[PDB]
Amino acid sequence: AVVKCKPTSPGRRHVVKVVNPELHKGKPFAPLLEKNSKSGGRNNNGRITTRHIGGGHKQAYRIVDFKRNKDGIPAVVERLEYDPNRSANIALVLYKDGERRYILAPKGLKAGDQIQSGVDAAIKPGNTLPMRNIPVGSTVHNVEMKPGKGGQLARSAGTYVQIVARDGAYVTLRLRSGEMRKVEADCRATLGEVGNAEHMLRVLGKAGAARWRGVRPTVRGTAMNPVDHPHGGGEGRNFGKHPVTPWGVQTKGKKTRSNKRTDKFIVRRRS
Amino acid sequence: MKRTFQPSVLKRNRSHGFRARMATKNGRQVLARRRAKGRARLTVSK
RNA sequence: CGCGGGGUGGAGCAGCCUGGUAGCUCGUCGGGCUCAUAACCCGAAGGUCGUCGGUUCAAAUCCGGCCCCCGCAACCA
RNA sequence: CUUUAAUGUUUGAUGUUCUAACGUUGACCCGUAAUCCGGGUUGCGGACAGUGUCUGGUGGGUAGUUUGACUGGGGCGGUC
RNA sequence: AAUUCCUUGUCGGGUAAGUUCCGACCUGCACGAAUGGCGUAAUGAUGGCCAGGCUGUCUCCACCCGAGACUCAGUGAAAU
RNA sequence: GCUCGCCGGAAGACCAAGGGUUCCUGUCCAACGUUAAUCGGGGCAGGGUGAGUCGACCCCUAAGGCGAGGCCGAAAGGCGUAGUCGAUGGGAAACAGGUUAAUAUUCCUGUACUUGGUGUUACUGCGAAGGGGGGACGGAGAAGGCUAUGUUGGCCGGGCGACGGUUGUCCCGGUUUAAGCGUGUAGGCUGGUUUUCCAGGCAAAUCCGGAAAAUCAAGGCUGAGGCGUGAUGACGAGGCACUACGGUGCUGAAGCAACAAAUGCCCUGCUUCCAGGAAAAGCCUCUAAGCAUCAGGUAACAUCAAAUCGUACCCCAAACCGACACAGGUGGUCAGGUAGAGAAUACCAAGGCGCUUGAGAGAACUCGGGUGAAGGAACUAGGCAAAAUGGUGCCGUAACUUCGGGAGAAGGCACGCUGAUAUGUAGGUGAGGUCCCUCGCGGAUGGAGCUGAAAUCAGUCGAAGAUACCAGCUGGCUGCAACUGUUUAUUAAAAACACAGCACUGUGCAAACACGAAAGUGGACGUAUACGGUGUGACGCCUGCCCGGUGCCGGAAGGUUAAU
RNA sequence: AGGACCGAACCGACUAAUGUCGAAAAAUUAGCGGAUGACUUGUGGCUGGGGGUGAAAGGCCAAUCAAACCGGGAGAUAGCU
Repeated sequence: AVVKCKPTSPGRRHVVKVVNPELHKGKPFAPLLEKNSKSGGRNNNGRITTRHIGGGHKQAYRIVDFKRNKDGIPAVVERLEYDPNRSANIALVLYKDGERRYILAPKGLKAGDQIQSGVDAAIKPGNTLPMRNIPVGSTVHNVEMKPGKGGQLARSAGTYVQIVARDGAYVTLRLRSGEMRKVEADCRATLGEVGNAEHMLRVLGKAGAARWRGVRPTVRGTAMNPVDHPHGGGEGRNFGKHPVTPWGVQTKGKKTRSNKRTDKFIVRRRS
Repeated sequence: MKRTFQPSVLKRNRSHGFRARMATKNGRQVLARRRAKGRARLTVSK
């Protein structure tokens, strides 16, 4: 559920918080937490490789079982949790044998529902199985690319891809962006769609609202001087130039896709 | 004012110390030239 | 003050670059169609080519002075 | 000479298929308490990708330079 | 007009007197719809204008209390 | 030495940083000190720094660094695994009094505690670079329980006092006590125990987790302060007595109660919200490979060890950084009385200073200020500077509006003291007595004493009652920009930048993109509701026409076309 | 609850005066803004010269920046004084 705050202060009059009482109001499962010392956009050499990144709040790391290697084992969704690193929710899942594992929380899920994985699992959101055992046209997420890699596709909030067809060996998918990518039948997927769809409706409102999130202020190119950026200069914000990146590469329309090693995979490109 | 010298002997020896100088090739040339000029107190030490 | 362009039937614009030959539309006049006007159709007329002079077989055109109009410039202390 | 027809022969440009080159920032195991790396299995791609040499194009992202003189100060105008 | 060169344009308000201000007339040298246009409560160590209060800013300065300036003793520079 | 003055959330007392004997004593005055100097942070000679419990060294790690092999690279070298360093972090243990010219939680007196080694006696299975728990953690707010400490009263001792009163409801001084142990409270957390089974925790497991029965209802854990003990010990105002007149030696009464109350502690709590808040070791414990008349572990006693180094002084400044004995800068802890909301401010306590040039004169003029007849912005680029409003409670408050605000709008009223309501009220706190009990730090009842606002009325004093320091100018119209925020350190703090929001576009992840000759990384241990770039800059109303020019994208038949 | 209000510590530095061979190679005084946040701060590290960093001024990088400092090219060159 969302909430538009009453204008009790300047800056607060636009904020929108996405809330859900389903989330456990306490400390998470400690045994599956490891540290995460940030980088701020700095590489091995320490140079700032990517800008506007740094600061923010200290966040722990929640290990998510993407391999879904447990097979034919019943599991009760104990309690849904909040995760800093991602945009979606993560559910603490307890298995029958007594092994607790975190998994990405889909939509159709509550604290007390039954799920299972493997090639024999039924068709219910949360269940994972290879794509050659899933009916044509259904909804899935956390889709893998390589057999047994873990999962690359659709992991964000309110995200899902739709299997368009299945021509024997290849399994054709309609990606989230709108592709036509063939993925092998050995790759596992998670039925249903990822929850917390109102994430896109979230309005920060404050400048610091992005600060503690990790975002640092961006500096417009027209505001800078001709040395530090291809733009800038002139008396009164003149431009007279084709918009480019801080390194001369043309932006606002320019295909930078140069792979060719996997172009046999993509049938139809993005719109 | 806030002058440009806020002393801290540990930092003074981790960037200008003997073992810090010996840590590199060019650093070794530093200790070489100091001995070349015939300086008593080579680098900053005790 | 200088640079470039322009002035042509009643009006608005071509033709000048590469001199002997001036066009398009509207407008005007007269007739026809309607009971009448406009539109429509048909036919004709109308240009001292800003002004003076000159080079030349020949000047609207090429050059010089002058007049008027338009745009640009008229600056750094 | 032109139009054409079967065959032998000489290669080029494409389509498809295969595994041995090679890649593997897929799974497993060992060296090994080690997410590095290397070797061995196996799966997936595949003579592509990638690298080098030669080369066309693009390219102020980067580098080295020109950017005339006289001139009743220089600029404009004008001249040579 | 943060845009209007001509210009202190014209008209009405404010002042005894208004090149500024405010509200309009459009004759926009040369505003203009994300090099965003037009408005806007709150906010501003921001620009402009007016009124009240308040006072030495001022009309026109006057006195007084302290630290130097002056004198005596000791030390003792400087730019040129 | 006697007065005056000044700081007093510091100009005080202690530590880190950094200095390096600047600390103390004797002696000396040329040079240093902006003046003299028998003075001193200056010279010369000597003395002083005493640790199992403080800190560091040590154990264990973070950011990050180095890095056997290894990847890669003209060489140099770059990166990085195993490992190894690296606190500003976590991990064992001491406090009180006395003592020196100078150091003492270190020496001495008294009383304890911590971790290992060895040996003995009595029991018993122990045991990893492996597993699990613990360590272990965010911001803010409210409340409860206490303490440091302060005030008053009681008690004890001294005095009754150089101008009027002053044996009395008078005045001054003191009224201090820890670490540890025993007890385990107010408060906080969690339902225990026994049995069976298990694809679970790289193997195992009696340890944890999970899935089922059972029996009983509490057990256990954590935890400031208080009460005893520590302690008929010390300290203690004041006397008693020797003086090199600095101080030494001897002795020594009261030592309780009540109230107020922390930013300190319980709190490494509890609740709520969100941006969701280190690691590893010490420790506890279970087992593997093994070893078992062994070895080790648990418990008690005895004894030994606890090594090295710093320890002075300065520490918001004449000793650090600033060329100087420089009005600047410098992190952390303790932090009292009265008034007051307060760490503001005012005057003082403890303690420490009067800033290392003075003595007179009292001119212009200059700097810091005070007051000012009448007028009141006529000053001027402009109300720049001054002046002024200035506290609390109540009454009262518009256009406009995003319905929060505007707003403490504006503009006004009441404020001292005495007595009475009430020989100090509502309230807070709270002993004795009485009663009960699963008998203790318990619970009701009970109300002395202590302490203590504000309201109301009457009376009285001044010109003035928030009388001081301290302590808002307000209203109207409007340009620009939303707002807090950020920047030209050292002439520009804004109308500039950022901003949340919006839009276009690039990128299907060995991603786009960026640094790097490469490897490898950041992007991200994220993945299109994501990430990069660009443009504008809340929100409300919208955001129109043009593809010729330049660029980009899509489509390639034909012309042209490098190398070969 | 608040990038909330008033206001010390603390940080910042808008106005004026003094100062300008000053006490000081940007200070003081009297007034000022923020002051639970995009806050502030100690310690310890990390990024580097055609680079680093930058809520973007061509500011800052040991008082030096439209390309620092040290040494070497190099007694650079100079139709100039």
